[PDB]
Amino acid sequence: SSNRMYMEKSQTELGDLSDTLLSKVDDLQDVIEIMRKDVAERRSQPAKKKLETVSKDLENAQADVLKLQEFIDTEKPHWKKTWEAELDKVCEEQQFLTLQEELILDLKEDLGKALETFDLIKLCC
Amino acid sequence: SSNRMYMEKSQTELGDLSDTLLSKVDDLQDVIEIMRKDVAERRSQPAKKKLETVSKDLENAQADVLKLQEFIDTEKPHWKKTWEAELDKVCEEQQFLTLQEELILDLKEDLGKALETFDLIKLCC
Repeated sequence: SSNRMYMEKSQTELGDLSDTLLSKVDDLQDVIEIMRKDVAERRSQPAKKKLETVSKDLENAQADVLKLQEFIDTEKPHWKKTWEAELDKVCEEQQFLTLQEELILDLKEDLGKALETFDLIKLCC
Repeated sequence: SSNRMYMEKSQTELGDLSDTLLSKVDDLQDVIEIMRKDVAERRSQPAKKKLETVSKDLENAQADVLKLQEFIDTEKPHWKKTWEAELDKVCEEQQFLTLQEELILDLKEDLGKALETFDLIKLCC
């Protein structure tokens, strides 16, 4: 597996993990708002079985949150090193082009002066 | 041949071409300065065979200069597109990380409020 392929697969994995958790949190928020609205305005209580399942869904989301943070924490340092490698290489290649462009201008100048000098020499002869 | 490999081989070729020409121009400058010094200070003329060989070395360097410029002109647009592709990709991946880091903060916040609200609900019951 290349550095580039590892980057793209691991970032895709990150996106899938946070996406799955986002949808679980969205679902939890909906269920809990139904509960809050009923208690607040009607003093009507949720079913006991629902309190139980929400309790466990909250516990599961807490666990997933920790795993998501661990994924970011473990992968991030390697991602930065991968980017640094690619960016440093591009920078050096752009600087090379720039240096080569200045060099050819210097060569044309130097060759032009050599020609003129050689022409003077031939005239003198 | 990959984009990256083409970049590295074609830049190496550029460096070899300008290097070869630099050394030819250096040699020409040395030969011509010997001539100039002799004519200027001694009014002593170069050998006819040397005038001939320098004439042709100058013509050859002129031709090489044109070929070097053509190499730069033909390769440069593709090099820039290659760099743009790599830089754009890195930029998007860095932005992705940043967005994912903000997302997990939002998730922790939202999950934390859901927990507190659920605890209020349970208290009410």
